[PDB]
Amino acid sequence: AQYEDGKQYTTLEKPVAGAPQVLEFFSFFCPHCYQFEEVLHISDNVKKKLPEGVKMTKYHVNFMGGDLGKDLTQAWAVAMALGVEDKVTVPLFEGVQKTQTIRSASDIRDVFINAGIKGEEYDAAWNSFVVKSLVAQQEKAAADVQLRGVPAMFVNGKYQLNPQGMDTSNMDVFVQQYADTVKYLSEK
Repeated sequence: AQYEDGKQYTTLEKPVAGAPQVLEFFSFFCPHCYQFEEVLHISDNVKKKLPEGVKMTKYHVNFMGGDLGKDLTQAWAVAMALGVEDKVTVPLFEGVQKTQTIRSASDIRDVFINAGIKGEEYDAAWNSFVVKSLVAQQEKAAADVQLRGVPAMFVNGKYQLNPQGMDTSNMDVFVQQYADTVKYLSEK
């Protein structure tokens, strides 16, 4: 076939019921994730080709960057609750991997403040139980799927994108292939 298990994707032998339709995992410490967001815009090109009525979900993970990594998962929870993902993703990535100016929860906070979220609103979000549950969800979803690496995308709790098995000579061709694979898996 043109799409083969073990080539553009792999199948979870332990499928996950009730999982989000399109589920992405990343870390602000993850260098391919940086690429995936800033250079490739994977998520947006996937969305562009997905059917609609398709919910797209993106989660942060704890297993990179120790204490800061966990701080970042709580911050991403804050971002999700406030709906401010698109004003913080880039400065978080650049603060972690480019400029090296994020070293504490307080520096993460600065990114939000500078993006215009109010101190009060941020701290209230940070400490809220809605955010707690939202951290729980991120962790549960990673636990549910054997997650040991990022970036990672899962479709319907059944299929895992396998980017190693796609051509990388051309970034645009890589993205199209990636996104078309998601669409294919989606319709399976």
